[PDB]
Amino acid sequence: KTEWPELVGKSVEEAKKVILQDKPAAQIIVLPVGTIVTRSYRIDRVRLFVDRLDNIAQVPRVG
Amino acid sequence: AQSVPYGVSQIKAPALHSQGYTGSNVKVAVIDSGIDSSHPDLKVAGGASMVPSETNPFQDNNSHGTHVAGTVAALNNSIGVLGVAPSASLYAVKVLGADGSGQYSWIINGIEWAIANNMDVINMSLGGPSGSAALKAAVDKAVASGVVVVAAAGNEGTSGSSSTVGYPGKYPSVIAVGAVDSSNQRASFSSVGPELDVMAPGVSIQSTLPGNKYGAYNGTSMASPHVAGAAALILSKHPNWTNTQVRSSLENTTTKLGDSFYYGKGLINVQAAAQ
Ligand SMILES: [Ca+2]
Ligand code: NA
Repeated sequence: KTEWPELVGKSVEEAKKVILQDKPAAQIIVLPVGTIVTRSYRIDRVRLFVDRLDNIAQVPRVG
Repeated sequence: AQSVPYGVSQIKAPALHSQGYTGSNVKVAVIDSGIDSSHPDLKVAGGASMVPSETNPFQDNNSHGTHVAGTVAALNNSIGVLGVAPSASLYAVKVLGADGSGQYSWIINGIEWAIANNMDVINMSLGGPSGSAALKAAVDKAVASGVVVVAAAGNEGTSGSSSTVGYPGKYPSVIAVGAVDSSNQRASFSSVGPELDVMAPGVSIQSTLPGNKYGAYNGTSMASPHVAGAAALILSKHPNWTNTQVRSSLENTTTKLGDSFYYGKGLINVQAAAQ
């Protein structure tokens, strides 16, 4: 609903499949782990932060 | 017609304005996605872009920097909203691109520009979950040079007993600001941890947007500039106070709200802080 601990280590397409099932309006943004981002909280947005292997490195959450 | 967003009143900024203190001649760097300097409710004093392919800091291709800037210093006139420090000298230090993200080196370059240009206050409504030694060095250098450095705590909510305050807010030199609403309740998204310093209004904050527009957004991004603006109000009244004195003054005169893990020292009160 707001966070997806079960997606840590998953691929981008894997992560998007679970997110879009739970939250079909999600606006999903993929970024490298070491990126600076704004601290707005946007209810429809899910940022996906990825490691060197393009896998989810941090628990995805809404905002 | 001008409206005063609730957050501006909530921190008691209009008490300062009524005494004749509005942030005049205090230099505040909004280190962010740029500022739309064409907004009729904003006056931008200056700035620089650190983003390689977006070189005009006076254009904001995202919207976030413009909203943050309006909370700091939206003009006192007959339109739009009123900022916390409506006479402050607002500097557009562009370190994020149109998509709202930036490289650590761009942020660090922005911080170095603010130090070299003698900014009095830095606002960073940005961050990431890991720091870097170079980012830490830059904020520590700014504070050692006398700059009041303020940053959003983060919107990472709670994670059991762990701190979720992100960087650069989590560094001791930096004032990490969490978000409350108009009833002084913590926003569910507001990061937590012992590094949380103070809170400010961060929910349904009406401010300026590019294209001569206004709208209300949520985030510790919206909370942070209330505190950067408060720092400017304090310095306009007390131009000889050090960054140490402005910081303790803000921390020591809060309205206490609750558990320091969730609320830090509580809600800033710029009227009390400025005496
Ligand atoms: Ca105005
Ligand atoms: Na605990």
